[PDB]
Amino acid sequence: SASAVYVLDLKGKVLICRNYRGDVDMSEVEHFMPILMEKEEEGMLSPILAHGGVRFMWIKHNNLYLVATSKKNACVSLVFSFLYKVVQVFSEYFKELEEESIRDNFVIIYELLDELMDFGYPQTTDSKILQEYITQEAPRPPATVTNAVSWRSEGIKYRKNEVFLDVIEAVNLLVSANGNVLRSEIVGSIKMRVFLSGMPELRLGLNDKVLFDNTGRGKSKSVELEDVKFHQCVRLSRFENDRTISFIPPDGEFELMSYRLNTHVKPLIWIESVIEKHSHSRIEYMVKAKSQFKRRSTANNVEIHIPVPNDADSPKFKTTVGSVKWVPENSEIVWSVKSFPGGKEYLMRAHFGLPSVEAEDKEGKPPISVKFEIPYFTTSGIQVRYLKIIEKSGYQALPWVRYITQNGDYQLRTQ
Amino acid sequence: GNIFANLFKGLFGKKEMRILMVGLDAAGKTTILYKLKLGEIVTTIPTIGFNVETVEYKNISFTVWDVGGQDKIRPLWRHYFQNTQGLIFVVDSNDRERVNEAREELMRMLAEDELRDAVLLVFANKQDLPNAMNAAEITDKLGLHSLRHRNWYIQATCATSGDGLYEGLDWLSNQLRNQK
Amino acid sequence: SKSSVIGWPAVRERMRRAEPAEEVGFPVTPQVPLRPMTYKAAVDLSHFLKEKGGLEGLIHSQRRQDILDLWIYHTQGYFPDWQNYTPGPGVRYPLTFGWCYKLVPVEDPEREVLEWRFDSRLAFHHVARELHPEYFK
Amino acid sequence: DRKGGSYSQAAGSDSAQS
Ligand SMILES: Nc1nc2c(ncn2[C@@H]2O[C@H](COP(=O)(O)OP(=O)(O)OP(=O)(O)O)[C@@H](O)[C@H]2O)c(=O)[nH]1
Ligand SMILES: [Mg+2]
Repeated sequence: SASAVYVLDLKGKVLICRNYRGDVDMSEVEHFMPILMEKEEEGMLSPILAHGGVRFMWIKHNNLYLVATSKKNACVSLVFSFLYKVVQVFSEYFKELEEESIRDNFVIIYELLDELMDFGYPQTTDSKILQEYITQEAPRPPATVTNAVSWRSEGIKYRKNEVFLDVIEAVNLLVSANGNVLRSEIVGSIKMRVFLSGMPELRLGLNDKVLFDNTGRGKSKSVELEDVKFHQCVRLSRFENDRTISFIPPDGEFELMSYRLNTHVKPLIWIESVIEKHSHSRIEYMVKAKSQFKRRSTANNVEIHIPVPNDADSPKFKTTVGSVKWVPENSEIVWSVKSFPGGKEYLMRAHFGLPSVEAEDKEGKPPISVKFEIPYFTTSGIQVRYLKIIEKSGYQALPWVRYITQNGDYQLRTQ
Repeated sequence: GNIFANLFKGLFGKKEMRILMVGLDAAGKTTILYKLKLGEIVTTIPTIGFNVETVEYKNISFTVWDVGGQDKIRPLWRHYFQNTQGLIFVVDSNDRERVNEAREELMRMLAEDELRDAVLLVFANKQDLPNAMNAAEITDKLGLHSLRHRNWYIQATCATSGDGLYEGLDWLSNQLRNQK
Repeated sequence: SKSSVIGWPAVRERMRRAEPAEEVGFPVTPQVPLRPMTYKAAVDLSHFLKEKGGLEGLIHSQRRQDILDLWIYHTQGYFPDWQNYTPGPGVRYPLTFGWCYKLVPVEDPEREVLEWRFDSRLAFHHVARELHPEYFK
Repeated sequence: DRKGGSYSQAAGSDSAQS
């Protein structure tokens, strides 16, 4: 139940404001900046502020803070979801989210803001559907918004019927400084870019552990997805009844399902790093990277960030394979490797200087984060089985999909 | 890449080198530095700070950084440990009560993991009184042979006259440069 | 299928070598099609196995079945989940319709000795589906 | 070609389960 959705800037100027209820004075935004400054300088800054009886719940964008005032006990989660939908719409309409578009796209921004939410209740958020009634370059609204299917416009015709899938893996690892891994979760993400003719009803089928157990095939390699979050197109009743994944894909690239399950297997990359930090004299970086992944897979663009001293200078890198660059902006040793064959082992021996005078305040120990991205490798073992493309007109679809394995929260706690 | 310019410079000499000058107060360090730079015995008050100069001899720029031996300046020797290649020890054999303190200071300064490439250079200063020992009694008392991975060399230099300074400089040059 | 014919003798030899009673990861061939085995494909495979021999009367074992499924998946791209048999005790019917192979006793179902027996009626009669309608949905 | 693994064709349904 937001009161006024506004767009701020990095200096406190309200780039654009659009009140939906009028229950909050338009001059209350002037106190948001001083309140945020007071909160950030005392450690009490929060995305949801409070100006007397008025709360300012907002998120931080690339260059603007999407603040939305409210007064009653509105659903803060609803406000956050509306802000996220607005950010996604802005990203879909404008390729960049900066001040260069707020002062230049006011003609369409006001229309989008007016159409998106009325009286504090958003009603339309489909960027592909919204692109048919509000344009920056108007006919009656499409029947898709009034119709039940509000994510697939009817009458779409293409010369071919190509659906490209993207099974992107997310390897998140939380390795403590003692050498054990605490949080090792794998978050699957099936992102497809559908290009079909008509309103096809895709019937996705994978090698799910629950599906295999129900069929009676609970003995082969089946992914044990603890959490499966389907898109709005996926029918919840069909999935709940017998694990039937039936949904009409939209036109373009979108996130169909987002799997999330834990993993009890050894890490793909083992990072044995040591720190021979002499007191104000020098330091050594005995970093060893052991690839526990399969030797048949190659991790393209391996980037193991090694946080070196913030005041380190005159650095030297004695490594084995891969370029080693020290970035003073990020204050870390960027162990960049282009191609790392599975089972490979690269050894590096860093050595940098240190000022004689000690620092005034502590600097902390940022965790070492690898940036491995191994294509054509599914760690969870989930394999797509079938995709029932059904159309009333009748056509022969050509489904396609690729598996990409990358690093998620692949951090390693330092000593 | 080509380094022909480096060879051309080396045809007339390119290496300069550096040097350090530490030790206890009233050890004749300032007078010795002045004689090395100028060639005269200059009268100087105790070094509250330090003295930094250079010496041009044998085509090598002998940069000397004099360091005092004040109690409040004893722990300040770590400031010159950064980007330092040489080290010279100036003992005071005329102070028996301060000999133990000088040895302890040298040992503490020799117990650093940053100064490893700096060879030892023991200079026997105040070589004008009969109470001064030889070039071996001081070394035996300090146990200079017990310095593992340390190239030490004791040299007796007379502050009033200046004998032995040239031999010490030649030894330092031979220890620094390993060519003809 | 020349590749299938070539792999049949080595596969049969490996299965015979394995008694009736190290590398991690799941590499995938790039651009290699992967889909469940079809009824026609299963029938063709059963006919080829019957003609060439080696599977009819062979003692049923987990290792041999796994090796056969892996070889079939490698040579054709068929997931190794269609080579399932109905739970015992007694005759085990193939779960996938079209497969003409079944396990019959040779003497707890896990201790009963079973062997592969050809059955052309399986490709037309869904014995597994009738026995386990819930397993077929 | 494409970075992250070559795209592969998918099936239509579980042909082995009818
Ligand atoms: N008689 C005599 N006295 C000397 C001789 N050499 C050094 N001294 C004494 O040693 C003292 C040290 O003088 P400096 O060299 O200028 O100062 P320093 O050795 O660096 O000592 P600090 O400045 O306190 O660190 C002088 O005041 C002299 O009295 C010498 O050859 N003959
Ligand atoms: Mg002095």
